[PDB]
Amino acid sequence: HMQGSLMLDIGGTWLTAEDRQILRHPEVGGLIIFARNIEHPAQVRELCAAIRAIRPDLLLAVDQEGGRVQRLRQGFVRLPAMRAIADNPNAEELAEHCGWLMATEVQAVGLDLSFAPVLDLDHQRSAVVGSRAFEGDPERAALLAGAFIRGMHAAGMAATGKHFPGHGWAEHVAIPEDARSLEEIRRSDLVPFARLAGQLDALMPAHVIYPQVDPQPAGFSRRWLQEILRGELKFDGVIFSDDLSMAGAHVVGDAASRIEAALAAGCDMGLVCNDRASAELALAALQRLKVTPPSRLQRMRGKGYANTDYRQQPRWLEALSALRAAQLID
Ligand SMILES: CC(=O)N[C@@H]1[C@@H](O)[C@H](O)[C@@H](CO)O[C@H]1O
Repeated sequence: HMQGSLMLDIGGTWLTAEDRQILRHPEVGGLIIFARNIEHPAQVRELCAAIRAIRPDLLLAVDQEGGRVQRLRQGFVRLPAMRAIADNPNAEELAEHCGWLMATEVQAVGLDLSFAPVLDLDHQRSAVVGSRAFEGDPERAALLAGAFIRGMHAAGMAATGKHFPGHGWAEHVAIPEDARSLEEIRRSDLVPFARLAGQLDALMPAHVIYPQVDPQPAGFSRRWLQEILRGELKFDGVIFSDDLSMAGAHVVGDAASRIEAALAAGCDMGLVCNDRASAELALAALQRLKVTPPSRLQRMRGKGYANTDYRQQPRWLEALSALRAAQLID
């Protein structure tokens, strides 16, 4: 008897026979979509509606930030990279309009959540963060990200920060490492997570090892999650996990043990993406563990609804005009 949940994905654009069957299990708590699942706004809207007909309580998420990481394209406005938002005097509200406009549009197609914003610091070396972050100096990036979260919450969408405790300095031979003292990490990459700890609804851990703190990745470290995230930072939200079926991950064992290690470390929901066979393995482990969904998991449901006329409300006009006034909307 413990707590935990599973977030998986599908293959095509509509639900297959086994997709409907595997979704009916209560241990499955979420579903995340990628480019292979998206075609049109009216299509992804019906895709969510098809899922709610099966599980009205399921969590539907997607990777929708600004810049190169935007899965919703064919019918959606192209949002600029969050680094481009910083280079403006009115950048605080400019990021606030960006969070509101991103959440309202992805909620208009039936989705609950977007894994945004990135809280990583744009130092020189990490390439996977790059333009996805705001700036390199810490305290300003946390100010701009907090404004981005204000816009998301204004649209009724919960925000999830990525990637705890920091992916900006961690540079396929092994999983990247960040060999810096905890006192040195807290002075740099950790403070954006500290400032926004009480504001964020959820967090995703980085697939990074910090040797002077814990010998494991953050997504499995009881010390990173239970000792300093919940105790020191006083984060009372949802702890997602890294991709437990990550391509090229250096975690020996099957998905059944990867999800058990994450739940024991403090994670509430486990992600298995682009690997169906691993989703059944982790589902089978959660069933034999007899887990129930954590009470925090419902705070992630999007307070918006699938709306065809979301372009009618006034703020959509003011936000759209304010963003292209700074040359951000194409
Ligand atoms: C380091 C990185 O890019 N992390 C991504 C995260 O942004 C995304 O939300 C998640 C689910 O697709 O998968 C992770 O691997």
